Parts: sequence; C-alpha cells; structure tokens
Amino acid sequence: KQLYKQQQSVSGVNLDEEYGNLQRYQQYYLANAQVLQTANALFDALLNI
Amino acid sequence: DRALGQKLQMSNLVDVDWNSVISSYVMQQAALQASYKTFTDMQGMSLFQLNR
Repeated sequence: KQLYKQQQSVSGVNLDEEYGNLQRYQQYYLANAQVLQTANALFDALLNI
Repeated sequence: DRALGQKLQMSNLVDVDWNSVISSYVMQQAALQASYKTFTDMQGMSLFQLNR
C-alpha cells in the first residue's frame, strides 16, 4: 500500500489542477482568437484604399 | 473446592471483563462514526467545489 501510494503521486490523476488547467488553456485559446480578430482588422484597413 | 478453583482458573483464561470491552466498544463506536463523517463530508464538499 505504501509503495503504491508513493507511485500514484507521480503517475496518478487528480481532478483539481486538471480543471484549473482546462480554464487556463481555454483562456490561451481565446487570446489567440482575438489575435486573429486583430489580424482581420489590419488587413481591412489596408483594403479601404 | 478444587473444582471451584479450577473453573476460576478457566475463567481467568477467558474473560468478558464486561466493563473493559464495552468501554472500548463505545470508544470504537465514536471512532467509526467519526471516520465515516470524514469520508462523506470531505469528499463531498471537494467534489462540487472542484467541479465548479
């Protein structure tokens, strides 16, 4: 039991940081999304001419 | 008289000592309910706290 507990610490899974990371990467995703929005706006400003 | 002594010695070898057993019985009862409370409550709060 003791060695199994030790091992699980490394290779185990725990939900808390998992869902925290879900939030985190979703935020990263949205960041890149608005980057794309800016990429649109600049090109449109070109097209106006 | 020898027989009485013998069954006394038998008893010695096998004791209810009612009082010790039931005192530790109550102790273990409290410990049991405590451990179960620990499981339920802690597990519980953490679930819906983390899911949210």
